[PDB]
Amino acid sequence: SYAKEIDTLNQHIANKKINVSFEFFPPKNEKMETLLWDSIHRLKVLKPKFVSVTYGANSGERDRTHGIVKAIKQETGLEAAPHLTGIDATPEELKQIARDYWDSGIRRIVALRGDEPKGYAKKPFYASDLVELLRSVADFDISVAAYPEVHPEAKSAQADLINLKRKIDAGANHVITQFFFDIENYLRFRDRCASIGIDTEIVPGILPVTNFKQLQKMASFTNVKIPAWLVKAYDGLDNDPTTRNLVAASVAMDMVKILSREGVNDFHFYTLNRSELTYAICHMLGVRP
Amino acid sequence: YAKEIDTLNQHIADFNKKINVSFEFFPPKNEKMETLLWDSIHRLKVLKPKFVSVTYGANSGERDRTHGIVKAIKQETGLEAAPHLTGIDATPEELKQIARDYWDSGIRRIVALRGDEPKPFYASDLVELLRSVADFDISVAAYPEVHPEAKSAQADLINLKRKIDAGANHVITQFFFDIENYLRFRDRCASIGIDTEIVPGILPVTNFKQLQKMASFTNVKIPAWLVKAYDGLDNDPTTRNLVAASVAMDMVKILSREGVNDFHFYTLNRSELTYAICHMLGVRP
Ligand SMILES: Cc1cc2nc3c(=O)[nH]c(=O)nc-3n(C[C@H](O)[C@H](O)[C@H](O)COP(=O)(O)OP(=O)(O)OC[C@H]3O[C@@H](n4cnc5c(N)ncnc54)[C@H](O)[C@@H]3O)c2cc1C
Ligand SMILES: Cc1cc2nc3c(=O)[nH]c(=O)nc-3n(C[C@H](O)[C@H](O)[C@H](O)COP(=O)(O)OP(=O)(O)OC[C@H]3O[C@@H](n4cnc5c(N)ncnc54)[C@H](O)[C@@H]3O)c2cc1C
Repeated sequence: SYAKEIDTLNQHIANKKINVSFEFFPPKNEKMETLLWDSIHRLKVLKPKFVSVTYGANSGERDRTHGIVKAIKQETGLEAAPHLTGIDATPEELKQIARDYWDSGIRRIVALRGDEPKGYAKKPFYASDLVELLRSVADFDISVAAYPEVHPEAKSAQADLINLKRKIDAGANHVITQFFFDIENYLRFRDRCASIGIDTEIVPGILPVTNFKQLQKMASFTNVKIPAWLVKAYDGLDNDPTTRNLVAASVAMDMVKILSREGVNDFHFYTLNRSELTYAICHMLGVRP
Repeated sequence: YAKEIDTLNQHIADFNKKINVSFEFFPPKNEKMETLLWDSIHRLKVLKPKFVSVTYGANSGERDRTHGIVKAIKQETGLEAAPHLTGIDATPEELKQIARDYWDSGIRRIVALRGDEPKPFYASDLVELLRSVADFDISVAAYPEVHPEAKSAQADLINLKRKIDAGANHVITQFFFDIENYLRFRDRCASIGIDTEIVPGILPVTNFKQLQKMASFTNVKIPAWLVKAYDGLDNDPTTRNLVAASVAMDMVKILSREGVNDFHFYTLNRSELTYAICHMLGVRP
């Protein structure tokens, strides 16, 4: 029965050093700037492995990422990783960014391709190229993106998995997944990563669902399937944030309990600059002050 | 394991089976508590519960107060409201007066319990008594982890069957956290021939100090994992509500999968967790 195997899984979660990383995005107003620093001081007591700050491809808010990453190291002492994108800049520009990050104190970069505006011919620049360039400059710990449900522009699922191995070969040593809700398809993909020869954990990116209409927006660009029961679980909650936050805690803690049973001990949270759900999920993981 | 919680969630979202829920409130003892109670009632009423119910402080003498909340709920909302009644502090004739007056209000369901004096009068005796006044639907208490004063599990079970044969037709459990034990208890009730649902009393754990208090009187066991899940959260209401959501909705998803379509919520006069738990079951405005 289900009763005996949720009581075992609760007690297993009740000895392993779990590692957690938090992703923040650069804010754009004084409301969101305050929401972000609230979250940073709340979450720091869990001693995360690192925290990261996303990067506006062509948003012009490229300079905001670098300043936050410096301020986090300053005022909290957490290791902070900028994300960095390729399509926006020339190699000289990227080598200068990388050089200054390294002389700054930054040891981990999250290296991504970025997306061209919708409808644009793609530039023959890819993430493996940014990884090679970053390793030209210094010994960066480098984190790259994996797509358990295949990246929407990939030639094939085979080619996208070969690409991930290619990014590891170029020198990336940390892997973070796109968010997902099919836990079984993540596990299967994780094993394919061990088959091809990738030796770091395929670290799951956990996205707490606090606004469903926003999730429908994000998940359309990205090819991740939204299960039917999740759509049902959120119908009628458009003006009920309190219920949304509770439905979300159960969903995310279910995920994270199940990944933990299957031997995932590394979690990357898309906090969207809020702290409520990430703190509680970590808490239920045993990641506590 | 993963396909286990995925098909679990897709049976909770696919079941068109009518799920009967009911909410328990307690009589407020100040102005704050009263505002809280009435916002809960107006927030939970849209979900169309089978009934709502209002507890009774045995020796308190607040029985006029329990009766007052009940009449008020029926007038303001339309809900079927059910009083809790205890026969431990009242003479039998008083109890018959209380029942006739309840019946002329339009009350049709009474939750009938012994209560505890701080008398050889048991709950099956109050059930016989109510039933001689009128054709009440009567709900009674069941104890999956044995009532602390029973000599034995089998005797506490024989007792519960005595209350059914005495005229009751609804069963509501003390709260619990060992679900496998609840399921084995419901099997025994089936065997010994009780023909109503053994309806789970769901208690959302919004405050673990309060739960520690309620659970000492009651011989109800707190799992080691439940203590762990609340360690360090004395001053974190936000994290406690989120932790409580995951605890309740696992319990309710499993119970629902095993065929239990009837839930009774110990709302503790707050509506946040109950409205969310019902929402996930498919109970919606
Ligand atoms: C954890 C995470 C963090 C992210 N952070 C950011 C961020 O800060 N800013 C931002 O703008 N975006 C960010 N993204 C989004 C990301 O930029 C997009 O998903 C983008 O569309 C792909 O980026 P990539 O780094 O995975 O590129 P790549 O790994 O290069 O792959 C992209 C696509 O190109 C294909 N491909 C790879 N190599 C070749 C080749 N040689 N020839 C042909 N096709 C090839 C792949 O199969 C895939 O379809 C993030 C994504 C994740 C998962
Ligand atoms: C859903 C629910 C609602 C409640 N509401 C209230 C409330 O509003 N107010 C309140 O004060 N309390 C309330 N209680 C608490 C309840 O009154 C206590 O658990 C009380 O100790 C027993 O009540 P009961 O109706 O189950 O009694 P009983 O069914 O009579 O059981 C009491 C004990 O006596 C034993 N027993 C039964 N018959 C006999 C017999 N003939 N000879 C010897 N032993 C016997 C039983 O096995 C049991 O151990 C509630 C409990 C529940 C589960």
